Formats: sequence, structure tokens, C-alpha cells
Amino acid sequence: LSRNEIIQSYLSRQSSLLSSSARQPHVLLPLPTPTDLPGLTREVTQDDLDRIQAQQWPGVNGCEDTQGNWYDWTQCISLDPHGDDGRLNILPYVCLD
Amino acid sequence: MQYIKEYTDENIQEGLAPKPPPPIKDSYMMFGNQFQCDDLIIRPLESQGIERLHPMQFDHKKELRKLNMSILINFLDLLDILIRSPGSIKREEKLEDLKLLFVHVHHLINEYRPHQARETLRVMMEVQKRQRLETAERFQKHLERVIEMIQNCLASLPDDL
Amino acid sequence: RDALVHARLPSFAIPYAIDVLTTGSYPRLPTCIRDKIIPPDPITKIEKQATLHQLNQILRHRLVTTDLPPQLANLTVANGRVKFRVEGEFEATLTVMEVPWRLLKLEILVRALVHSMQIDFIHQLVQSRLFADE
Amino acid sequence: QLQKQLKEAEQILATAVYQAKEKLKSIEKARKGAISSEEIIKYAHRISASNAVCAPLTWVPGDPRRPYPTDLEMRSGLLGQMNN
Amino acid sequence: MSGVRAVRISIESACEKQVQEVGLDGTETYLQPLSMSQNLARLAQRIDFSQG
Amino acid sequence: MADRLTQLQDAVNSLADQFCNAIGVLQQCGPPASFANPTEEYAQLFAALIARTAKDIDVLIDSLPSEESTAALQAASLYKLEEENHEAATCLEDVVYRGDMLLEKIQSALADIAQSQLKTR
Amino acid sequence: DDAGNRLRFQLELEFVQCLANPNYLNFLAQRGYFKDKAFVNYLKYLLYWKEPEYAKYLKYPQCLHMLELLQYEHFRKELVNAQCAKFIDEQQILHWQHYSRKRVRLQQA
Repeated sequence: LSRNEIIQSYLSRQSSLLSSSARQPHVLLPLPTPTDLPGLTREVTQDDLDRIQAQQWPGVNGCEDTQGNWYDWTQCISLDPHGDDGRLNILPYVCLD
Repeated sequence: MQYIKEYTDENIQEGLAPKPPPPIKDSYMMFGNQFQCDDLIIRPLESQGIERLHPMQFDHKKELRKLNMSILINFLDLLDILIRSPGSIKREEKLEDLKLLFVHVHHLINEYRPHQARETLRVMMEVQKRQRLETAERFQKHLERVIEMIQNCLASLPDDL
Repeated sequence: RDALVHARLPSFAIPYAIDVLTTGSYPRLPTCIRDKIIPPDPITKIEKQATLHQLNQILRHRLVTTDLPPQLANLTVANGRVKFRVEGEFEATLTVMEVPWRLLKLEILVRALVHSMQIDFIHQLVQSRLFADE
Repeated sequence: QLQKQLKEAEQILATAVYQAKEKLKSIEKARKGAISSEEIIKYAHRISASNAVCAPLTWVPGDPRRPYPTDLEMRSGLLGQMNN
Repeated sequence: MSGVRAVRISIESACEKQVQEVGLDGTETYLQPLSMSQNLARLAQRIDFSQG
Repeated sequence: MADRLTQLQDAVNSLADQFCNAIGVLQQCGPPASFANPTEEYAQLFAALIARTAKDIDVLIDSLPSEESTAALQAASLYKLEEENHEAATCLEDVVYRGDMLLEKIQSALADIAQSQLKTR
Repeated sequence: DDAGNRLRFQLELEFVQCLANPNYLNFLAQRGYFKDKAFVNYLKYLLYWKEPEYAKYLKYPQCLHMLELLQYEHFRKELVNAQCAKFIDEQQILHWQHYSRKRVRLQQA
């Protein structure tokens, strides 16, 4: 934060893009009531999986959005969840790296 | 790529002269320089002992992002204050307190939370096998093609005239 | 800016447990170096017996796929080879290396005692006839 | 005609059975083979000192991450000086 | 977590992706198909008891 | 990555330093006055990347995993899933074995027929 | 018996895991480090020492690969080039985590 240049700015931008990452509608997935800890104190069953995979619930699979934005547990759909105009093949909802 | 004299002396033998086989360590041991520490701490406490970046809203990640934004705003305010009133000498002391927050930052944003979700994905792993079983179901459908071969048997009856 | 990443805590080292903990080799790695350095291993396992059974089945199929065995009215099903016939004159031999096969090498088995040991010219002509594949 | 039909059917069934056997061998290698939790925990506890088995941020295939702990600690360390 | 759980998961590894070209940011390619019929044919082509 | 180990403080400090450098290049040193394309492109790229990264981080934090997937719960779920996958694999293997036995019987009958046809000629 | 659990185990789990992998083994095998017959026999008789519990501070990894190179004469005579061995080790060590790098690269563009 003391000495900054064009190379330093490029390195900071690359580090930020590596660490943190026309409609671009962000699906504001709200805390689902069907969980396991402070949810319904129940184990993982077919009901919770079907509610998180078909309905808009970010329990296990993920809360699907409009415009065919199917966000399942391992669905790498080409959506536009980012803040840019690139609707490329985004990673899965889990994105386990 | 080296010559370990102890292991070579303990391994070079023909018959029962050699020592026991090299097994794995499931408990505390004194294997050379490595301490062989078992049960490494991974899950730390949030509100018990240090400051908690996760509110009671059950959203730890969103609360942590809000806390990071607030920390950035407070850093900007402290920089503006130092530019306006530079007589503060205890501000750096707060950085030491950040060390405590650094403990929480030890699980801040990068590469530790998804593993927990991977637990659920573990079940999905077997589901992936079920997907393969789905392809294996096609093999069962291949049995239906055997009936087609049975039709060839009928074709063996019609070709005889 | 620095101590958050340089002096942080790494992951559980899942990569080594996923790559090397399976077997003491380089499965999750490039096998090109070991192939260019070390040659293949002996494939004469029970897999070789399975391949021999598959070759025998392919030969049983080619027996009906090829011409009739009326040549000399004598033949046999050689396991992994081509046994021509019997009775010395049309003596069988070893002819080995879908995809129909062809006789590679022959052997004549019918005076002095030491008759002959070189089939060189005859073997070359047999190979030429096999490569003709008419 | 019956022999050709049976041969084609047997070839199809053999291809199906070969695919099934390959899938079964893959499933067996996936199920019977697993990683030890204690071993990974010990590797993480003993690897968090140097860059030996730790995954960096810009760690792609062929990146600066290597299997050795350090250059002086392995080539010129106890293996090169004490153990030669 | 801990890189492994105390359960029997089913995850098959694709070790066919032998690194042969130095690509950008890794991204290996699995090329070996491992066809059982093709593998048997290749094995019998060279290892079929040629001597006896 | 939807994980949380060591990126928050680093990303925040990097964004603060980038904003400070942008403000400096905009107000202190530059072709504003005297009392180019590369710097402007770098500043625009940095601002766009910071905005997109903040939006994506907020979205991933809202969509991150909840307190679910506990120890015993995940253990029991993985055990049940492994049992189900093993049962499915056993059924598929039995079906494949039946099919392979049928194919082997057909091949044996065909080989016997071919041997009889060759012996009859 | 008694001394084996404190001498062999102390020199086995920390022997064949991490340190002297093929990154710098091309220059260590051509000059001569374990090319001897007795050392090769000892390494072959002690090939079960590559446990993952101590996969960070070892003596010399890849015991089976070293045995195969010594059997096929691929360590002391062949593969003595440093560039090929270094590239192989670099593509072998950071390969199990290249999935995260590929995912980040795909999410970037």
C-alpha cells in the first residue's frame, strides 16, 4: 500500500480476481427453512433434496432462478450470475475447489 | 535419490533376519523429526474466545463479507483521521487485536468452507455411481435385444421353408 | 495484505491423499516419462489366457468365415494358431503373430539323419503369400 | 444364416459385457480404494511448515509448487550433508 | 473435512490424462479410452504365447 | 470457490490499495493539469474487476453452504448411499453375468454347429 | 523387535514420501546414490514405506519407480536429463489440485 505502480496494480487485480472469483440477475437465495442444524433438526431425506433441487431453496442443490438459470448441486449451466456481460459456462453451484 | 544407511541396514536381509515391516502410525509416535501430530485442529470457535464475524442470522459467509466491508470502511476512516489528526499512537495497537480477528480470518474466504458441503456431496458421490448404474440399466435393456435374437430363431424357421 | 495469505493455514492436503494414497506410484501424474524410461511388463497373466480364449473363439468364427476345410480333408482348431492338417505330408505348424487371421509361418515335417533346419526361403514365400491376402 | 446372426448377436453381447466389466472394475477401484483421514490430517499438520504438499493459489500443473520441502532443507540439508 | 471421511465413497479416478503437452494453467486431457476389446486385441497382438 | 480459509483480508487490502492507487493517479499525478491510454485502461480494468469480484463474492456468500452436513449426519448419509450404490452394482453385475453366460452359451452352440458343419464336409 | 519399532519406523515413514522425488533425482542417480546392488535390494525389501501420514518430510520418494528404473537401467544411465525429470515432477506434484486452477480459469473467462 506504500509503493504502487502499473505492475503492482496488475498483480493486485489478478490476485483479487483469483481470490474472490446484459441481464446479470443475481439470484438472492434466502436462508432455507429445511436444513439440518438450525433448520428442521432432521436428516437429509428425499424431501429436502427435491425442495433444494426443484424449488428455489439453497439447501443442498441451490435455489434456481428465472431465465432457465438451473443451479443444481453439480449443474455447470451457462448463466450470467457474474457482474459482467460474459454468460460463459460457469462452474457448479458447489464449486468445490 | 539418496543413500539412507539406517533403512538400508534394517532392510538388507534375506530371510527372518530382517526387522518388522514398515507400518503406518495410527497414534502418537517418535518417527524421526516429524512429531506425528494426530487430530489436527480444523474447526475453530467463532464467538467463544474471540470475536465472531458471523451473526445469529445463520449466514456466516454473508456476515463475514459485511464485516470485511466494515473493516475496509473503518480502515479508510482511520487513514482519513491520521491524515487529519496524526497524534494517535494506539491505532497500531488495534492491529494487534486484529491478530485475534486473524484467528477467525484463518477460515475467512478462500479454501476451507466448501469441504464441509463436500460432506453432503459425499452422498452425491454414490449418486454418481447410480448414474453409472443408469448406464448399466442399458445393459439390462440389451437383454431385450436377446428377444430380437429369438426372432432370428423365428427367422431360422421361416428360412427353412 | 500479506500475513492473511503467506502465514495462513493450508488445506488438509487432499491432493496427496487422492493421488498417492491410492497406490505407491504416479497414477494421477504423467505416465509418459515412465513409458519412455521403463518398458512394458509381462502381460502373460490370466489376461493372456483370456486373450487366448478370445483368439480361439475368433478362430472358430473365421473357420466358418473363411473357405471350406476340404483342402486335404484334414484340419484342427489350433488354440491361438493355425494347425493346417496331419499325416506328415500336410503337417500342421504354428501360424501366429473380426480381423480374420492368416498363416504366418510354416513347417515341413515329411535318407540321411539330419535332413534340414532352414525354412528361410519357404518361410519368406509363406509370408509373402500371407501379405498378398488374395 | 443362423451362424451369422448368432455371431453378430454374440459380438454385440460381448461388447456390452466388456463395457459392463470395465464399469464394474472402475466401480470396484472407486469403492475399495479410499484415503485415510488420519493420514491426510497428519500430512496437513506436518506440511503446513514449508511448501511441500500444500496447494498454493496459483498452483497449476507445472507451477512452482514442488514435492520437496525446500531447496536447502532437502538437497543441502540432512539428506545431503548427514546422509549424503 | 480432513481431506477424507470415515465412509466408503465411490469416485473413480481417470488416470488416462497423462501430461504430454505443456498447456496453459494445466488442463490435462484424458486420451486413453481403455476399450476392453481393443485392449485384448492389443495384448494378443504381442503377448499371445508366440513361442508356444 | 464457495469456501472460506484465507481470502477475505487479502482481497480487502488489495481492493483498498487499488482504490488508493486509482484515486492517486486520478487526482495527484496525471494529465489532469500541471501546477495516458495504458493507465486509463488499467484503472478501468481494475474498477470493473473489483466490482465484479465484490458482486460474485456477495452472491457466493449468500449461496454458500449453511450449517448442514454435520459429522454424524454426513456419516449416516454416506453409509446409506454406499449401501444403495453397492446394491445397485450387485444387481447390475448379476444381470451382466446372466447376459455373459447367455452369450457364452450361444457362442458354444455356434462353435458346435460350425464344428459339425466342418466335420460333415 | 524392540529396536526396529524405534529405528526402522523412524527411517521408513520419513523415507519414501516427499523429499528426493524425481524433481532432482536425475542428477542424484547418474552420479550414484543408490545404484549399488545391496542398497537396491534393501530399497526393494522396504518398498512399503510411502504412507501418506508422513508425506511432507521424507528422505527419497518414489520407491517403486526407483526400483523399476534400477531394474530397467533407467536411473543411472537413462533419464539423466534434469529438464525432463523436473517437468515430470512438476506435472506430477501439482496435478491433483489442477482442477481448482482449471475451474478458476473457466470462471474468469
